[PDB]
Order: sequence, then C-alpha cells, then structure tokens
Amino acid sequence: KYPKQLFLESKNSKMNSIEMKYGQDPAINRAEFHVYGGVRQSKRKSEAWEAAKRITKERGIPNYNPDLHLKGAQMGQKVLQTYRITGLDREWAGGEDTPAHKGWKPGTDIAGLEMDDLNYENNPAMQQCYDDMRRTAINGLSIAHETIERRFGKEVTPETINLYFEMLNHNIGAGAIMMEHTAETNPELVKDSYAKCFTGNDELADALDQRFLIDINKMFPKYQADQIKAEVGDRIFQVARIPTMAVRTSDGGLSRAWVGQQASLAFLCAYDIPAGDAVTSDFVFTIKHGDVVFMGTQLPYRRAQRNNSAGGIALGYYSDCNQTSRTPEALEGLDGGIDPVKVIVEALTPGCVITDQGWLHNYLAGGSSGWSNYIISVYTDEVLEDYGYHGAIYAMDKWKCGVGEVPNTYENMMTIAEEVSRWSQKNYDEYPGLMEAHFGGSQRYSIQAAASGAAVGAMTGDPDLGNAAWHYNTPLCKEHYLRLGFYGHDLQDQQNMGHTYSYRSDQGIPYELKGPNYPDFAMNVGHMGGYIGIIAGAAHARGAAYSTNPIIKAAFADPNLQFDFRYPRREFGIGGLRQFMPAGERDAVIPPH
Amino acid sequence: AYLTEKIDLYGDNGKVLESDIPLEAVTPVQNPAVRELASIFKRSVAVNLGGAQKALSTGHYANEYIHFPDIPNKDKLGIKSSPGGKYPPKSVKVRTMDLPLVDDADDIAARLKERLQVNPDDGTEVRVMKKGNVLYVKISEQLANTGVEYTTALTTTAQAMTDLVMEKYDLDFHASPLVHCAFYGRYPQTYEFMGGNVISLLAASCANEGPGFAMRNIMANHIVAATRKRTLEAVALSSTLEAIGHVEMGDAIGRWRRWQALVHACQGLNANNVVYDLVKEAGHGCTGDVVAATVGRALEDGIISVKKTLPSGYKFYTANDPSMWNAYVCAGLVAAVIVNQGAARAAQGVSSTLLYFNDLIEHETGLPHAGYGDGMGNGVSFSFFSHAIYGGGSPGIFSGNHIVTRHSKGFAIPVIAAAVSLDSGTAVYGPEATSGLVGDIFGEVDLIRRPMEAIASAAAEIKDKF
Amino acid sequence: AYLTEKIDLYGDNGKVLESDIPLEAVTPVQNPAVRELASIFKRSVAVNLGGAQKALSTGHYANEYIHFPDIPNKDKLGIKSSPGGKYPPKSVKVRTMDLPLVDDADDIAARLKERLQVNPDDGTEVRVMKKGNVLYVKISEQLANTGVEYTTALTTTAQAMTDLVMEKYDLDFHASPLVHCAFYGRYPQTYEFMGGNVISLLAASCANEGPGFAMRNIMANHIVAATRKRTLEAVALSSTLEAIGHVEMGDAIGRWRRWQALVHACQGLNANNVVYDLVKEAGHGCTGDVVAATVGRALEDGIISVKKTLPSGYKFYTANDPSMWNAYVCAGLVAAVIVNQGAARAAQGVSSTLLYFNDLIEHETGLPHAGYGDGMGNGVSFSFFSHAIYGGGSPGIFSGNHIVTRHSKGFAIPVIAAAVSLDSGTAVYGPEATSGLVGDIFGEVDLIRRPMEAIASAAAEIKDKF
Amino acid sequence: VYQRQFLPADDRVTKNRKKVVDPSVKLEKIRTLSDKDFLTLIGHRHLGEAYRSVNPPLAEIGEPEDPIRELVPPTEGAKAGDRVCTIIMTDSVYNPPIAHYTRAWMYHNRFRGIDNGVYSGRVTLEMRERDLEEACRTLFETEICDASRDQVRQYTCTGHSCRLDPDGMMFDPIERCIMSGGNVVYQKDSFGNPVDTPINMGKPLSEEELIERTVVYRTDRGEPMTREGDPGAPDEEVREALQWSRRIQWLRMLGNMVPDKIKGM
Ligand SMILES: C[C@@H](OP(=O)(O)O)[C@H](NC(=O)CCCCCCS)C(=O)O
Ligand SMILES: C[C@@H](OP(=O)(O)O)[C@H](NC(=O)CCCCCCS)C(=O)O
Ligand SMILES: C[C@H](O)CO[C@@H](C)CO[C@@H](C)CO
Ligand SMILES: O=S(=O)(O)CCS
Ligand SMILES: [Cl-]
Ligand SMILES: [Cl-]
Ligand SMILES: [Cl-]
Ligand SMILES: [Cl-]
Ligand SMILES: [Cl-]
Ligand SMILES: [K+]
Ligand SMILES: [Mn+2]
Repeated sequence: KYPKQLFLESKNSKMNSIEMKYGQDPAINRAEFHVYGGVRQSKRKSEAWEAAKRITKERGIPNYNPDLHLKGAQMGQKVLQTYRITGLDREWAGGEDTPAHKGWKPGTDIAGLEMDDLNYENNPAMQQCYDDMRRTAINGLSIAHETIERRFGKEVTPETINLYFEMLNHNIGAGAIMMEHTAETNPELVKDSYAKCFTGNDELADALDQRFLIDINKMFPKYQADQIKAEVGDRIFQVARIPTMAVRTSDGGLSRAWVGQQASLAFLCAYDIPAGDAVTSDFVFTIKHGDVVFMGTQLPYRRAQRNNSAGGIALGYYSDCNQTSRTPEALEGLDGGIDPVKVIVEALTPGCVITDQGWLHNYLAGGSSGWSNYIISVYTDEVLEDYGYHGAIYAMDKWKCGVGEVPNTYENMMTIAEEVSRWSQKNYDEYPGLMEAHFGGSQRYSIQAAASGAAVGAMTGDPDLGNAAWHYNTPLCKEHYLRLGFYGHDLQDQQNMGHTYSYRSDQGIPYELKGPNYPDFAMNVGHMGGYIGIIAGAAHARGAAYSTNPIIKAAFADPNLQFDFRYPRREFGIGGLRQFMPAGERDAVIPPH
Repeated sequence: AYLTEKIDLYGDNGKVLESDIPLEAVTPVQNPAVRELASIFKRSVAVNLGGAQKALSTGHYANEYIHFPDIPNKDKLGIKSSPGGKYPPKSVKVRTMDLPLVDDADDIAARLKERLQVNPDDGTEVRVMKKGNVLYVKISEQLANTGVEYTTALTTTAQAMTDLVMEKYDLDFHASPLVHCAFYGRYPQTYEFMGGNVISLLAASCANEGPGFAMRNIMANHIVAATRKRTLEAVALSSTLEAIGHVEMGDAIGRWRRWQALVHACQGLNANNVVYDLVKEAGHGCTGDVVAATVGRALEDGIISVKKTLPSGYKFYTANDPSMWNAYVCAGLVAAVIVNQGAARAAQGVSSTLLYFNDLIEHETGLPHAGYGDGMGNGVSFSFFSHAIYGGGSPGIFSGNHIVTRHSKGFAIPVIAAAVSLDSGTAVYGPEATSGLVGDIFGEVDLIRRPMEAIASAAAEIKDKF
Repeated sequence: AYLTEKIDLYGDNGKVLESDIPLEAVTPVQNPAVRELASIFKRSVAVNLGGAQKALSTGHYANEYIHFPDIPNKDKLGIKSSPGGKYPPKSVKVRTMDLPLVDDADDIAARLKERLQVNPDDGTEVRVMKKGNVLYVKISEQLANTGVEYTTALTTTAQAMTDLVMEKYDLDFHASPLVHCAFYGRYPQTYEFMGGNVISLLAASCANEGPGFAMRNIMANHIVAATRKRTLEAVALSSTLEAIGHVEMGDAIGRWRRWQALVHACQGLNANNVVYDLVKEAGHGCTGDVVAATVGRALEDGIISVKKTLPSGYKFYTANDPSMWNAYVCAGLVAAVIVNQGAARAAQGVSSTLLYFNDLIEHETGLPHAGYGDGMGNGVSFSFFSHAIYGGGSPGIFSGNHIVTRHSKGFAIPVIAAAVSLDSGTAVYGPEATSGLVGDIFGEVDLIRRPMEAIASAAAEIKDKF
Repeated sequence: VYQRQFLPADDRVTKNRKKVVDPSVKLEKIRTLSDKDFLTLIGHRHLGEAYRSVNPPLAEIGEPEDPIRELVPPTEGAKAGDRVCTIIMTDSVYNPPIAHYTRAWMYHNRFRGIDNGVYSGRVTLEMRERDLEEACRTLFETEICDASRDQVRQYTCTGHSCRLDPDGMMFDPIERCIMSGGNVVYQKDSFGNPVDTPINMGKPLSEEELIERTVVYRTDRGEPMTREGDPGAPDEEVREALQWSRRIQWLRMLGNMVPDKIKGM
C-alpha cells in the first residue's frame, strides 16, 4: 500500500533524483570505474584547478593540486555525484523578494548541484543562516520603561517608543545622536542591521510605527498567533540584529553587548536623560542581563564561549527559529491538513548544517571539506523524505488517526521504528545506485534513524519519544548490515538507548533543552539536526505554534532577515547556485575587485 | 607568627561587645564563627518546590520565557490533522504533569533528609518554609567534605529531589527528563542549573575570576537582603566574606597578612569603635567631615604624625604604622559612605564617595589612600560602570568577583553593602528584585543575618590561645 | 539506609585483605582512607625551585618558548645606539637575576612552612626533595578548610614563595614582577598559574565540565605515574577518584547509590577477588575468554539466570540483581583490558576492548552492558579520538573530565589506567612525558601510590558501625 | 569454564556469523600464499628483513613487580618489542563471507593482544608486527576472504557500498586489485605501491556461493533482518536477531531509568 519512492519520482516534477546521478537504472548493480577523467568530471574542481594555478603564480606558494591525491589516483575514480534539493517541486508559497535574492518561483527545482556548491565554506546562504542567528539580541523592555517612569520621572507612550526605535535604527549600525565630533559607520556596510519589536497587545501594536513591528497577526495563522500572543501578553519585546560584518570580526556574544550600548543611547536620546545620570546603568544591565533572551548559553572551558555561539543553542531554539511551521506548505500540505513532516525535514536542514558544518566543523575541527557530503545527504534527492513519509503513511493506516494522535507508548515507538528501519534498508538494498550515492554508512544509518524519529515524533507529538526511536535504530541497523557509520558515530546512539529516560545528573534533560553541550552530543556529526527537526514536528503535529520558546519563534518571523528561515532547503540551494547575496561584505570600503 | 596585638570589638550601637581580643582571633584561619559562615554558604541550598511544581504543570520550564506547549483544544484550532480531514483532531498531553509537591512538602522533606544523610548523627537539616513552597537544606559536614568541591549540597539535593519525586509518585519513563528539568533547569546543556529550583548562595563553579574567588562572587544585594538592611551587619557580612576570599586567594600571607587582617577588623568589625565614632562625629556633615574625623583619629591614636612642614605651612604626614593607617582609611571609607549616602538615603553616590574620600585623604595628608591606588581606581571604575552605557548596573549587582569591582583587596564591597542598606528604594535592581528569596530564606540563618556578635563571641572563646 | 551487604576485599596478589566488610564501609562518604585521598589531593602541591631559579636566571619565564632577553654583548652587535655613534653601546641587565634557590632549599622550606602554618602542630608539612630542586608541600586542614575552595594550597604556596624570596634576598622593586612570574607564571593574565613553578595534582578550578568534576580532571598518565605502573593499584586509584567524583556530581544518591558503590567496590577494589579471578582464568587467552569467565562467574554467584530459551537454543539471561550484574560487567571489563592489552603490552587497544567486551557481553547474554549504553558509547568515542585526525590523543591523556571519556559513570577511566600501566613504552605521550614530576614527587605519598590496602584497613576499622 | 553461545543463530545468515566468531571452529584454508607474496601484500616488511622495534625487548624494560601482569603471558611480538602495525580490510555490502562487526567479534575471540576499529568502509587490526603477520594468515587465506568482496587496503578505501564492477569486483580507487584470467590478483600492495610480481588470490566465488556463506542480511535477495510482517509482531513471529534487539532496547531503557526495574526481566 506504499507509493512509488520519492527518490525515483519527485511528486510534481517527476524527476528521478538517483537515476539523474548516473544515466543508468539505479536498480542495476554494475558500474564502470576509472573512466571519468578524475576531477575533470567536476566543473567546480576543474575550475578550482585553473584558479589555483593563477593563485600560485601571484603568491609564490602552491595551493590546490589534484595530482597530489595518493598513489597516482586522482579523486573521481567513481562518479562524483550531483544533487537535487529535496521537495522544491512541492512548494507553492514564499515567492517574495528577500534581502539576499529576488523572489524564488515556488515549485522550481534545483538539481545538478555539485558537492562543492553545498560546502559551508563555499555557500554564503549557510554562513548567513548562522550569522542571522548569532547577531540577534532579544529583550523585554518593561524594566527599562519602568526605570524611566519611576527613577527619571517621564511617561512612556507609543510616541516615545516610536522615537526610541527610530533612534535605535539610526545608531544600531551607522550613526550618533548625542555627541559632537563622533565617528560613524558607512551605512552600506550595515544595511542588514536594524531593530524591531513585537507585543501581544493588538492596540499597542497598531499604535506603533509599523516599520518597527514584527506583526504576529500578519506573520502567523490565527491559531498560532493566538498561542504566541497569549504567551507574550501585554508586554513589548525588542528584536535587534547587529551588523553581520560585526559578528564576523568577533563572536555572537557581541550582540547583547552592542545592543546594550546602542539601546541605552536610544533611551537617553529619546527621553532627554542627562549624560551620566545613574539611570543609564539600568538600561545596559537590562539588555545584557536583566531581561534578556539569548539564542545560545555560555559553554565551559574546554569549548569556552560567551552567549550566542552555535554550541550554546538549545535544540528547541534551533527548532523554533525555523519558520516552516507558519508556511502554507506546513499548514495545508497533507491534502489540506497540517504537514509536520515538512516542518521536520526543513527544520533539520539548518539544524544539521549549522550544528555539524557551522559548529562541529567551523569551530571544533575544520579543514577544506566542510564534511559536506555527510550532511548533503539529509536534504537532497528525496531519500530521507521518502522514508519519513513512509512511516507517517504506515502509522496513519495502522492506528486510524491523524498526525500527533498515535498513543505515545514505548511499544508504538518500537513498532514504527521497526517499519521505518525496514523500509530504509529495503531501499538501500534494492537500489545499488542509491547505496552508492549514500556511500558512507553514517549517511545511511543517520537517515534510517532520522526517518524513524521523524515518523514517531510526527505521529505521537512526543519529542522525547520521537528521539528515542532514533537510538533504537542502532541494533536494527547494526544487526542487518553488520556495519554502522564512521568510527565514532554511535557514541550517542548507544548511550541514549539508556539516557533518554534516565534522570541521572548529566543524563536526563528534555530534548527541547538539550544541545551541543549535552555531553553525548558534543563531538559528532549526523545527529543533532535530526533531533531538532523531530522536536519541531512533534510540536506542530499536536497543534502547537512552537516547541520551546514563543519569544524565539516570534523573533524570527521577520522578512528583513537576510536568510529566509521559512524555506531553508531552498535557501541552501540558492547559495549553491551562487545566487544568495549575504550581508557583511566590505565592498563599500575596498578597491575595485 | 601570631597577630597578638589587642583590639576591642564594638557593636553597631557603639558599645563594646568584647575587649582585649588579639587580632589573630578574628582572622578566618582561626575564628570559629567566620569559618562556620563559609561552611554554611557551602552546605546550604534552597529547594523551590512551588517553582518546580509550576514548571511541570504549565510547561514553563527553566528561564528565558521557555514554554513547552501542551494543546488541550486541538479540535478548536481551525486545522485538519488528518489528510482530507479523515479523522477529527484529538489533543494529547505530553510535556506537562500536575504533582502535589507543595501539598506534600513535609513528606518530601523527610525523604530528602534521609537521602542526603550519611549517618544519623551527622547534622543534616531540612526545613519546610513558605507553607511548603520552599525547603531549606543544610547537608552534613560528613557529606560536604567527601571530595574537594563546594558544590556537593547543590548537586546531591538536585539528584535526591529528582529521584525521590520519581519514586514517590511512581512516575513513568516519560517523566524522567521533565522531573529532572524541574530541579536542574537546563543542566547539562548549561553548566549552571539554569532556571532550575535548587538555589545556592554561591555562584556556579565555572564563574570565578581566579582561584579562590568563590566567596567573592556574592552580590551586595544578596548580602543586604540576608542582613535585612541593618547597615553594619551588612558591612560585617560583606567584609568577612571578602576576608575569607582573600585567604583563599593566597593574599593573607607573610608580609601582607597583618595588613589584610586589619582591613577586616577595622572596616568590617568596628574594631576600637572607629567606624561608629567617625559616623557619630561627622554624621551631620559631608564626606569631607569624615575626612577630618579620620585624620584626627589617626593622629589621636598615634598612627600618623607630622613628617615635614613645607614653606606654605602645608604638612606632610608620615605613617608610624602603615598597615594600621591603611585600615583607618578603610574604616573612614565605610563611615564616609554611611554619612554621604545615608544623608541622601540613596545608594548611587557610593561610587563617588569611594573615589573622593580617598582622593581627599591624599590631598589632606600626603599619605597613600586605601590599597595604594585601588580605592581610587575602583572609585573610578565603579562610578563609570554605574552611570554609563558600557556595562555594569546599579550598586547592588556588584561583588568581589565582578570585573569592575574586584581589584580592591577587601575594602570596597563592604561600602556598597552599607550604601544599599541605607537606600530608601531608589533602585529598580535592588535587593527585593534580585535577592528576595535569598533574603527571605537564608536571612533566617542567625549567623548570616547577624554575624557581628557571633564573630566577637567566637573570638572571645579563643582569645587566650594567642 | 546503610549498604549492609558483605563483601571481601582482596589484594592484587589474589589474597584476602579484609573479610566481611559492609559495602557501606568502602564508600567515599564513610571510608577514612578514601576521604584522606581527596584531602591529600586538595592540600598538596609541589614547588619547583630548580625551575624557578632557571627562569629567573635565563629569562625563560612561563611556557611557549617565552624568553625575556638580556643582551650582555651590545657593543658587539654591529649597531649604533647613539646618533652618529657618539656614545659607544653599553649593555644592561634588566629582566633576569641569579638567586641560589636550590642551594638554599632547606632554609626556604623552613620559611615557607612558617608562612603556611596557622597553629603549631597543625599538620603543615614541607619536605625538600630532589636534592633541593623540589619542595613537597602539604597545608594544614585548618588552612585548607578556611573557605570553600580546593585551591588554597596552590594560591597560598605561590604567594608565600614569592614573599619569602623577596624578603630573604632583600630584593629591589624591579624584582617583584619577576619573582612573582617565577612562581605564578602568566597569572593573572591566565587563570592558571601557567608555566609557573607551583604544581597541584588537580586542574585549575576554571576547567570542570560540570559541578563536582574536579576529582575527575586527572589524567590516566598521572594515576599510572603515581602508582608506578602497578596495574591494580592504578585501577584502584582511578576508580576511587571516580567514586569521589561521582559523589560530588550528586550521582551516588537514592536509588542509584548502591549501583554506584558497587562499580567502585567490584571494579576498583577487587571485591570478592572477581577481577583477579577473571584475569587468572582467562589470562592466556583473548578478550572473549574474559567474556566467558565473566558470564560464568555471574552464573556461579547467582547474579544472573536463564530467563528463556529461544527455538534455536539461544538463551536469554535475566539479572537477578541488576546493579550487581552491572558491577560484574565492570569487573570483567577491567579484566578484559588486562588480558588483551596485557598480552600486547601495548595500551592502544584499550578503546577497542572497552567497546567489544561490552558488545560481546550483550550478544552472549541478552543483558545490557556496563552503564546501559555508556560502556559501548565510550568505547566508540575513545576509539575514534585515539586513532583519528579530529582531536583526542593517546590513552594516557584522557580523564573523567575529558569530553571524550567523561560519560561512563565511573567504570571507564580505571581501564585506561590498567592499559597504560601495562604498556611497554609504545607511546610518545606516556606517563614519563606528561607526568614525570607528578610520579616522582606525589608517588612518594603512600596513600596515593598504594591505596588498596589503606582503603581495606580503614573499612575494617568502621565495619561494625553498619 | 562456561560455554559461550556468542549470538542468536536461528538461520543461515546468523549461523554463518556464529561460525566466524567461535574460536573453536576452524576456518577452512582456501588459498595458499608464498611467504614473499604474503609479506609484500601486507607491505610493512619484506621477506628476510629484520623486525623494527618501538621499544627494547620486554625483559630489558624493567617491568614493575605486579602480580596481575604475571597472569597474562606476553605475545611473541610483545616480548620482542615489535612496533604495533595496522592492517585494513574492507568487505563489500554485496554478500561477503565476513562483515565489519563480525570482524571485531572474531578478532577479540581468536587473536591475543589486539587493537581494532570498525567503520562502515573498513576495519583496522593493529598488533605487534610478528603477531599481526600470524593473524593475517587467517584474514587472507581462509574462507573469510573472498578475493572479490573482502580486500586489503590501507587508505583510499571507498568501495564497500559502491556498485560492483562488470566482473563482480568491488571498486578500489587505487586499483590494487585487478581481475586477470578469471583470477583476482593484487597488482599493487595494500599501500598502493608497486609490486615486483602480482599476487594471485585465485578465483572469486559466484554470487550463489557467496550468498550461502554470507553474514549480512539483504532485502533484495529475500533475506532482510526485518520482514514485511515483523514490525510490532510478537517476538515468536520475528527473527531471533530482532527479538534480541528488542530485549536490549527494553533493558537499557528500563535499567537506566532505575536499575531494579529490570530485575527478573
Ligand atoms: C563590565 C562587564 O560588563 P557587565 O557588567 O558584566 O555587563 C564587561 N564589559 C566591559 O568590560 C566593557 C569594556 C568596554 C567598554 C568600556 C570602554 S572604556 C563584560 O562584558 O564582561
Ligand atoms: C575532543 C576535543 O578535542 P581535544 O581532545 O580537547 O583536542 C574537542 N573537539 C571535538 O569534540 C571535535 C568535534 C568535531 C570533530 C569530530 C566530528 S565527528 C575540543 O575541541 O574540545
Ligand atoms: C525485556 C522484556 O521483553 C520487555 O517486555 C516488554 C515487551 C513489556 O514489559 C513492559 C510492558 C512492562 O515492564
Ligand atoms: O575514519 S574515521 O571514522 O575515523 C573518520 C571519518 S570522517
Ligand atoms: Cl547553578
Ligand atoms: Cl604590617
Ligand atoms: Cl594552575
Ligand atoms: Cl540496586
Ligand atoms: Cl622473513
Ligand atoms: K513591519
Ligand atoms: Mn565584493
């Protein structure tokens, strides 16, 4: 009772993602090797070799040289495959121009990308996704307004708030207000930096200058707006984004400090407070410490970080910054019903790329590869997509219910995991071209685990139980193939078969609040983004507007963001096409180049 | 060698508590009350049962406005959760639960005490407070001194609470992470038990500025809350915590030990009634009247003398006892804050008094101020970072571990404690805002709330040893 | 309640040390020798007088190839230092000095002791070692317990050394920073006394992975050096440090306390001779022979029984005592490393044995391995990070606080200690390279070098209390 | 001494696993390699070359008095102080007679004094040099080495999951193996270096012969670990490997919740 696999036939464009890699039926266990010209089969690597020759001549030191590959064998003795972004043919919304690119035509595929196009090092959409997270500072303003009204003695009104925000938008990136003879920043360098606010009080929202407003009523469907507004209440939260260029000179911990300076100044200047009045220190303290929401928490000494590093971001904060939950595709994509699978598979895309390439690679390890093929596998060619939907189809038929409604018993988790594992293995076993595409055991193992957890999370609404299904895939995978992933893959899988429902000191913690500093997760690729997706989808499936923090969810519902948090697979593909214009470049102040 | 010189210890009413006390007997390395103070900070925590219960019930776990949502009205949302609407939406409840922790506080307290106790006679204490909303916990010395760390009360209490709740209510596997979160907050994703419900007076053990700083990482607001704004008790608590901290930093050693001990005795314990006498003489005046009183008292007691008269008639003074001169400046510094910030009943000028009492002293005498530069230096840094855009905050959020105020060797935070004690409610981030639970719970401990007489009585018990 | 079940404690020669010991009596919360081990780690430091003397003399201060250069031959450099060469170049000496610290070690030790001692007969000790090149220092409990931190021996010793050297040689003002650097290294620019000459067995107090981890931040190489490679004593030291650490982490509580205590007793203290018996039975074979011996011993002792026979004849076993089964797997795990890495006399395969002993156990029995996932998980992580480009290192640099190896609840690091003890010199980052001074100096402390008999004797002294 | 059962063996695939890992079962020799060819293939030392050392002979290093160490006799390589050397093999996903976790289990049951890593694409074995040579006779010459599906390769190891070449041979980027006159022959050593004469491994097995001896489950041939009617079905209706997998998951979950919860289960 199962449909044709999505990796052989995309739902609308009917592309065969696996066949396209080879021009041969992927069911056939036969291939010729050593006949591709090595790297000459790759446009990017061939172009890179030519560029490298020019670079060597200019700088006097050799660089990229494919002929160094070991023992006379250039890379490319097998097909160096291209990739198709999963699911783009099933989108119908999100066609607006963004700060990074003109409007995408929803439904348009991105196929034929090379591996190097989806390397974090080469892909500005991926870098900008992280930069947008870490340059964000979020604060309640209630205490600052209280200090002004009682200590200083001046009334706060919508008019004074509007002036405050106009001044903060002048000074957050570019300008000065109070002082003579003060240096300023070139506006071209900081055009991505701005500040807005949101509130659950609709009368206040309507009284504010809409240019400074994240409009919850406009951004979210009514049931989600209702839930978010109920949590925000009659309060005002500020969302400020410091310059991308600035975090690229330093760290995300700059954000709360920077906004502390500039918001304090905007208060002084909008309310005419004397320079050096004692109230000033309440503003910076409020912004840095007193009423503050961070994307990430600090990390301990071995991996020391201030706030707003990727390693400090809780899984559920990665879940909730993603905005797929408010898209038409997520709200009506299952024949008019909500589609938590779409939420899962989108949210896991920045989840995986940022935690594994942005953080584990570009902070904790590194090098020229970005570990890119490992992670490309989770958002391309409809493979994980097919397996995840398979579990949902199976479960909806078996339990005769909708998403989020299968009883969240351990037995039901194990049944769904057994079927999704089975289906994953059936396809890798029956399609030699797919087994060769996902040539690393880690890709295949993470994919069956992720699909299982996606199905359980979407079908039960329970994020811990969905992630329990991930770890149960360990024996199901190992006892079938007699191989798993790379040498160090199954640290967390083995131990979380036990830790998921432990309460020992550093073992127990809800999945929403786990993150890259949970010790089991602190080292290895191929996992955290899956959990992130599962958390997001579990909440979506049970009728919630967010999983972990309504302030985070609202704070990223903002069309002025450089990265489109609603459609991350698409965005990464656009970066793969070299069509994503990031923020933070220094063109305004450097020579013609 | 022992610090045998005798001092008298006076209470905050200006009357003697104990006479003829060798300086040695108030030092942290000797005095049993000072040492018990450190021990109680190490061994005491509070369990917020009301907070844990609310987090589990509503899904508002941890901090930062976190909310794990359970949706009880899924069929009223205007959504279809089945393709084509085949099946109507059914709500689930998967992140929250109602446990009667506060109602059951007495039985919970008994179970907690049994899990923490090592042996029946070991002194473990668990007290039910706030109608069952809070437990005060003091672990035994036996447990606390097992290893090398000061965090054992925190860690054992969090695990014991988690285990005993899981057991008492016979909770299912789903509850393990959620009950853990109710007590531990975001641990171990955070090093801190961030947003949890087990609270220590001490900061997380990742947070020191250097080795030995733990007893310094205690906000002035905590000290003022715990002493309920009784000025010289706040001074004594702060000064004693600083004194313990400076032993642990290694600075109460060798040719610096007497200097460091005298800061504590003279500024923190009203030795020889100097602080009280200076406030009494100058209290109807200004900072400068305290300057006059301090120099006069130093002259009267033989601590300083005229060294040279310049042709204009200006006189350089010499310190006949440099460490005692420093300590007299430290005593005058707290008196000056009491007079100046006391007159205004407003704490903010404490930073200005710290700077200009010391500056005026040097211009008046030709002798170096407290800490040979640190008193003025911290007057500068603390003033700046309590009146500018860059960082800092109001006076009460500073501590001996705060980067702005750490430098002075033990004589700066006590004047902040004095000023905040005298404040009439001019702050937003006052003790009520940052330290209310700390003051309500830990302020019930007599030694924390009223250290002066305890330290003096303990010194009298050991005085004949030196 | 007390852990009253009786065990026998055997030495590493397979002969009984003490019989009829209640499990309670070996736990860190009760056993005086275990508690004294923590206390000695907290209170002992070494002063490298030879290193301090050399740094001052040559200008090679601190670490990282730092060198503050003094140039004694300025007129031979081919430079002019005056316009037009009007005045010939003259050398100066401004960053270095020659002090006879090693030759004066005995007097220095006396001056140091006097600065550290709080009261006569308080237990402060300073011992001259290595013909004057090193002092062993143990501060008194009186000093160490003044505040809340474990760093007081480190901080007081560094300051006392600096003060006493400045005084003894009556050095000028220029010397203050340099003598400070000779002892403290880069402190306070670094939190550590980085590149200094005062050494603790414990890491800097900024470096924990979480609260309670200090006794876990001790490399296997340090443990092996201190026990001079006597395999089961290294195992006992590591296991006991882990046991203390797990108390301080809060994990030796409530329904987990017995499980945690049995890991220590069975894996770390050769309880009931299990470890020795397994090695004796299987030592001429392979890892799998230890698997057979472990399952056989669990059956013999009634810990497990056949639960179900599947149609193929394969038998699932059930744990009649789950915590004891876990502890027997932990004992088998250390025996397996001893047999496998012992046969090779090469430590590197320890990570593979950790993984596959546990994997074989599960396939053999249908019961969960050590730590319900952690034994295999750390087998995976430790194997990866000792054979890959990404991080890590050779076995001896790991510890209970290392991110790669922290997860297992107390039963992983002791097997590293066993493997490194058995290694014939196959490493370049062996105990001699990372831990030579530690082994030479702290290995002289009998309790550190030879904990098994001390723990057993102390348990026998208190056995009648439970 | 207790008699091991090793793992559940309810079918041909799992009985093949049990045979590989059970040290009492002799692995049949299926090819002969000259000493020169054998050492050339390994690539660490050639015939007649002295063993290199990493440390002095064990009797010269001053081992401490240590009663436990006494119980464990050193291997010959340990006595000599040989360097610890690595050999790497890769088993195709397509019906190999041994696969990667079975290598680890076999090594730990059959060979003394080992280090060993399992990866999806290769398996390392690291032993004192002379000890490694003895182990490699089993790895290269017995029924656990089909020349086309179990190959020796020290790096650039991709191929386990690649499609088979037109002759049924697993891919090797470096081309250390080639099919020549129906025989598999190493034309380069395990390091990809030149060899004076190719090393003949003889004929590969046919696909039906590989399937009879394989340790892997494969869905395409009709033998998945999990059959279509197995998810959620009672234990008695599923393969013993799945019964075992379910048990391990239940007991890890419950035992790590509270250990006593698994008493008698
Ligand atoms: C004071 C302190 O800030 P907080 O009071 O902790 O918010 C500290 N900042 C600084 O020191 C800001 C220094 C730069 C601004 C002043 C330039 S004169 C910091 O970030 O830790
Ligand atoms: C292990 C540890 O490194 P060290 O052993 O301390 O050098 C740690 N790195 C990592 O965890 C690297 C993680 C990314 C590489 C592995 C990806 S699977 C760190 O930087 O603290
Ligand atoms: C390991 C054992 O087979 C697990 O049994 C479960 C399938 C059922 O047990 C639960 C429902 C009660 O402990
Ligand atoms: O070969 S290892 O598994 O160690 C590293 C894979 S990227
Ligand atoms: Cl904390
Ligand atoms: Cl003095
Ligand atoms: Cl240090
Ligand atoms: Cl138990
Ligand atoms: Cl030979
Ligand atoms: K707007
Ligand atoms: Mn440009």
